[PDB]
Amino acid sequence: GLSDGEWQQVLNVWGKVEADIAGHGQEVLIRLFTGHPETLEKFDKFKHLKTEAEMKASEDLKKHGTVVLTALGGILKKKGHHEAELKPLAQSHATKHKIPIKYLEFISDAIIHVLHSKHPGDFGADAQGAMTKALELFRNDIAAKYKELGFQG
Ligand code: HEM
Repeated sequence: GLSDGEWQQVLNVWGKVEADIAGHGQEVLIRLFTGHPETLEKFDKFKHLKTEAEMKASEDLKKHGTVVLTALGGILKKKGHHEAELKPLAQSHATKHKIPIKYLEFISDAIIHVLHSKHPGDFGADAQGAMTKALELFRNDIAAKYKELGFQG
């Protein structure tokens, strides 16, 4: 996947993320649910949100949003030595949450969108680089385990 240099850039940028996980976790999820309204239907818990406003005005989402960048954070610090921590993840989104690989494709772009909005001007090309190749690795390894289980949908 990536080289040390790129792993550097990845955990450096994770730097920005750790300084405010609930605010970053919140804007990503709000990035997803408004950009792609159908992802919202997957959370019985949030299907009740109708506006952007009502979304920001929600502590539960802020909460959920911290569970996620905390679980990702975990896997990203492994530097691709995540089967351990990803295996458990692959089966729940596959079998119980039932989330399509494209929905994992969307949120990935939303990470990168989100970081440019919040850090416009110090999220450069090399960084953008290595963060994308790490979200791809993550995304491809899930694919791999989603294949294993026939989650064709
Ligand atoms: C991008 C990386 C993601 C990470 C790190 C992640 C992390 C997690 C974790 C740790 C849980 C709780 C434990 C479990 O149930 O496995 C969870 C729950 C869940 N995730 Fe994800 N998730 C990610 C992407 C997604 C996406 C893209 C969607 C939907 C488009 C999604 C939908 C859900 C749902 C529906 C649940 C359970 C709902 C609830 O809390 O009642 N996840 N996620």
